[PDB]
Amino acid sequence: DILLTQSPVILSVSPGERVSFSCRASQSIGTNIHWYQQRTNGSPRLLIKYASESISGIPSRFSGSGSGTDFTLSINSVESEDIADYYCQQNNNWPTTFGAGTKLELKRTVAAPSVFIFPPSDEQLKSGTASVVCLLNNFYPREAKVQWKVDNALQSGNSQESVTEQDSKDSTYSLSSTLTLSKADYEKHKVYACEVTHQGLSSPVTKSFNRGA
Amino acid sequence: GQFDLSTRRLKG
Amino acid sequence: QVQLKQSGPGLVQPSQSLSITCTVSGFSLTNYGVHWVRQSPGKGLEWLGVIWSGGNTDYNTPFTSRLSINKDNSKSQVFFKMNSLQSNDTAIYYCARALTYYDYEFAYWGQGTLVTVSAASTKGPSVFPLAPSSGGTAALGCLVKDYFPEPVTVSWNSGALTSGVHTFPAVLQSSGLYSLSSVVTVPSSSLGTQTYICNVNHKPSNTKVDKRVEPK
Repeated sequence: DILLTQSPVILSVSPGERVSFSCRASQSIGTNIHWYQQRTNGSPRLLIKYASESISGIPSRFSGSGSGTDFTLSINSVESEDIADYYCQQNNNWPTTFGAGTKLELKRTVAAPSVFIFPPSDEQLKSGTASVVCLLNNFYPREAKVQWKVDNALQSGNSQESVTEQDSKDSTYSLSSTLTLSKADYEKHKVYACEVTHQGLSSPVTKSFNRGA
Repeated sequence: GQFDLSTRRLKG
Repeated sequence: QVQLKQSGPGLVQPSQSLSITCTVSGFSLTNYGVHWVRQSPGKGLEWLGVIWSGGNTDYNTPFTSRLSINKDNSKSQVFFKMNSLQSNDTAIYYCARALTYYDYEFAYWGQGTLVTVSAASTKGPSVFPLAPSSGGTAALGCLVKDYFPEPVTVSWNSGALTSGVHTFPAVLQSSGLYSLSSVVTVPSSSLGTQTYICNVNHKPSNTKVDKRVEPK
C-alpha cells in the first residue's frame, strides 16, 4: 500500500493569511491525489481532484499542485469557516489510501469567557445524583482553569471538562465543567463556587450559589 | 493526531 | 440532487455482525458504483470496498473474508455487512459515490453511521434542565446524562433555534456511560415570552425527549 504522510500535524494561522498543506507519498503516484475537508461532526468534503483540478461549488481560494511524491493544498486567504481537518487521498495504486490529516486552527484576538453556573435541578436530585455545571462561553485562547470549591474546600477529581471545537464564525471556544456529587454529599453543604482563570481576565472570575438561594 | 469519534475531528 | 442516506447508529456485540443500509437518490445504482469508507481512531480513513454498477464487488485486502456488499437497484439501496467485529472495528462508516462511474473521487458522502462494538447494553439518557437565573444575556441548557452508546442528537426549538447553541462533546463517565450538555444564550427579555425546548434523540435506544427549560 502507498503510505501518505501529511505535515504538519497542526497548522495555526491568522485570517487572511495564506496556508499550505503538504502530502508526501512513499512512491511516485503521478498526479493521482485528491483532497478532502472535514468540519466538526461532518462528512469529508471533496476539495481538489487529481492534484490541481477544481471541484464544483468549492471556493476559488482552494487550490492544489504537485506531482510525483510531493503535493500541496493551498488556501490563499484563510477564513474562519476553513477551520477543519484536511486529508489527502491517492488512487494511483490499489487500494486507494488516505493520509492521517492536518488540523487547521485559526488565531484571533484574546476574548474573555462569560461565566455561568447552574445548580442541579430538583428533577436530577430525585435520582440521587447532583450535577453542578459551570459554563465558560465564547473565549480565546483555549487554555483556561476551572477550580471548584464547596464550603471553601477544594474539589479535586470529581469534575469533568468538555471543550467545543472552534466556532466557524467567531473562532472562539466554549467550555463546560461538570461537578458530580452524590445527593447526600450535596445536601451536606451550602456554598458551591466555580472559579475561572483565563488570559482575558485581569482577575479570576467566581460564580457561586448557595443551595436554596 | 487521532480521529475522535465524538467530534469527527483530529485530537492529538 | 445527489444524496446518500444511511441507517441509524447503533451497538454491535463483539464477534457479531454489522449491517448498514445506504439509500441513494438523484442517480441510479445501475449507473454508479457505491463505495464504503470507515473512519476509526486506530487507522483513520480506510477504504473498505465497492459494489459496481453491474453488481461486481471489490473488497480491500484485510476485509475479503468478512465483508459482503449487496444492493437492490429497484429500491436504490446498498447493503453493507461485516462479520465478527471486535473493539477496534468501532468507527464511523460512510457510503460514498465517485464523480464518474469508474473512479474513486468521492464527491458525495452519506452522513455516516457510528458503530460501537461493545458487550454492554444500550441505555437511553436522562435529560435535565440547566435553568437560567438572575448584561441582558441569559444562558440556559440541557444536561443529557447516562446514555450508551454514542451518539445523541440535540437541537433547540425543533431546529428553529441554532444561533448561540453549543453542544459539548460527550464525555465517558466512570460508570461507562456518556454525558453531555447543550447550552444556548438568549436575551433575558425573551425568557417570559419565548419557550425554550431542547430536542434530544438517542437513536440507538429509540429515546426521544423534549425538555422544556424555564427559569426556576
